[PDB]
Amino acid sequence: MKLLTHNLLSSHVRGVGSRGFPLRLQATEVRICPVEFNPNFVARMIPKVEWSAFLEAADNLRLIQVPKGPVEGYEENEEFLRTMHHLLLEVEVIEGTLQCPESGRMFPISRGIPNMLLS
Amino acid sequence: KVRLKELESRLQQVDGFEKPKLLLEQYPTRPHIAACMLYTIHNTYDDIENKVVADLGCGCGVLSIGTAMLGAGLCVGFDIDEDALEIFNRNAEEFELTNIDMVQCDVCLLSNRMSKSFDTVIMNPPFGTKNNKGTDMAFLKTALEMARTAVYSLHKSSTREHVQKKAAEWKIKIDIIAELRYDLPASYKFHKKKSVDIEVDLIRFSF
Ligand SMILES: *CCC(=O)N1C[C@@H]2[C@H](C1)[C@@H](c1cccc(Cl)c1)C[C@H]2Oc1ccc(NC(C)=O)cc1
Ligand SMILES: C[S@@+](CC[C@H](N)C(=O)[O-])C[C@H]1O[C@@H](n2cnc3c(N)ncnc32)[C@H](O)[C@@H]1O
Repeated sequence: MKLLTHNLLSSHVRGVGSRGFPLRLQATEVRICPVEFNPNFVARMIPKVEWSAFLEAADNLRLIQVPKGPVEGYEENEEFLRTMHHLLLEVEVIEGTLQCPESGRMFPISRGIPNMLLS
Repeated sequence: KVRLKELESRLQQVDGFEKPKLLLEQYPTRPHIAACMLYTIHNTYDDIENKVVADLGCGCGVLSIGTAMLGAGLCVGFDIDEDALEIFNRNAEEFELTNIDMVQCDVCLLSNRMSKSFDTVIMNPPFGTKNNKGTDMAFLKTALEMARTAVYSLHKSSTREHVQKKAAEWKIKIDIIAELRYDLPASYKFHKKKSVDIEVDLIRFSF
């Protein structure tokens, strides 16, 4: 599971109703997996990321110097897009858990795949 | 630029289910079906390149594999069966496709999950009755909630009017873009005059 995928899984549309909460990520096994850089895609994704949930997850994977939000001019900032590409798409959770905020139940990630069923 | 025949050739190399589960209507999307469907999505509608795409009932991954080769930023496959997903992962690794992820879940129980999180949703859903309606209609409801721009799906041509009626009720634009036929697994032919194949519509839903 990539961090962009965690962000989508965790997401809620913010509106006039109360805040929704992300799945809390823990990992026991992580791998780095190069993905071909698509700066057009990453730039499209920047405004769609739920940044607080991304920061929490990244911190739990011991990622460092993580951008704290969208930078000035980010569509023209190749370094920021390259950094976000890596953090969103190339850091894969192989073994871990996603914890549901409303129940406290753990949903396992195994072989990179989150199992969201209520077994 | 991937031409139609090249795409179909590649999709013939996607391995299928090791022990397909009949109750889940497990069969791979057929290579000619997948190739024509994805080639249209990309070249006619531009609904794949640089997009985030969901493949509901992704199975062994034919539709996702093709989507990932057509320039998607990320294709996420969703399936209820872990054994299907193991095969899909193997297939992605064989093709060296790393703009893919996958998730085990029940697509019919995704209310309020990943709302408007995907550009495009694509699927070849099951047709079995689930709580009084086709499983494909449950998949459709989920797909429309998840997708921002477009849903592409295969529905029985015999159910066309019903699909059209639900789209109107939902205020969804509907366009029937092709009439297709493909073979079901031989084991599905359980009465004498049951056809071996199924007639489906490729349908584009949009907002
Ligand atoms: C807070 C998380 C939570 O309550 N659930 C319930 C599951 C799953 C996690 C939900 C979900 C959230 C985000 C992304 C996805 Cl892909 C899924 C949906 C909900 O799905 C299920 C699936 C299966 C059952 N029943 C059985 C018998 O397995 C219930 C709910
Ligand atoms: C015709 S197969 C889809 C073919 C797929 N595109 C492929 O190329 O393998 C239907 C798929 O739906 C999955 N499925 C069935 N019911 C499901 C459900 N409720 N939620 C998620 N997946 C489901 C099956 O496990 C199966 O892989």
